[PDB]
Amino acid sequence: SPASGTSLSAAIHRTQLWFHGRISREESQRLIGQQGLVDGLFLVRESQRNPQGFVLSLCHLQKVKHYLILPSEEEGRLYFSMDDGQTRFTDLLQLVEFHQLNRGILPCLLRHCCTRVAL
Amino acid sequence: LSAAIHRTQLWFHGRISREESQRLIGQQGLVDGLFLVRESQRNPQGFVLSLCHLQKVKHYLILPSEEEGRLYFSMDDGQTRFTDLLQLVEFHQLNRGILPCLLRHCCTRVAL
Repeated sequence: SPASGTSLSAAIHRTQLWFHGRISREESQRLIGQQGLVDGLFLVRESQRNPQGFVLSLCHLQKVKHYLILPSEEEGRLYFSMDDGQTRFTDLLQLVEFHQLNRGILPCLLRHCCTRVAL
Repeated sequence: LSAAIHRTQLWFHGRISREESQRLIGQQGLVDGLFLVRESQRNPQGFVLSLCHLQKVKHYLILPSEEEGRLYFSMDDGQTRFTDLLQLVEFHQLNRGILPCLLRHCCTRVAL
């Protein structure tokens, strides 16, 4: 189905089911709406550029809201943060686990998926 | 040396009742694909997958069998087999199989 030359590395190294790659904002709102538009439904997607990073798309008050997750580089390592480095995470998994019980800058908690295929 | 160190398999609730599973799922919104796994209230070897679909909670029995003396778990009389409950749940996050919809979010366990 994917175009010739597409990277299949996800077969080797598992990405979470809530991680959806380079889908558009509109597509993310369609997907979340399909799951019922209840508080805490979410997915994470990639922004290739402008800014380079990820987007957490989250349902709150029956609206899908979009939060930037941005990389910083310190000492040859990357860290990820939504609040300009006040709270930092080694990867998207750690960020999601934190926000399953802490709101931080988000308006509500993220829901759990609970397994190795989806946190 | 303590269950507080690393709490795993939050989708598994141990010995809670059928009624409690419905209360928990209801409190969380009756969303399609919302689920948990628990022990059967009635047979000592069984487990139950409690899953919400179309605003109704349905309960699917998971039973142990042996093949060549090796153990597996199944909801469909051994047509689809799993090494453990985790493998069964992860499979049905990708394939509906005998279920009316995919497993998506879980209710997490209240006990440690």
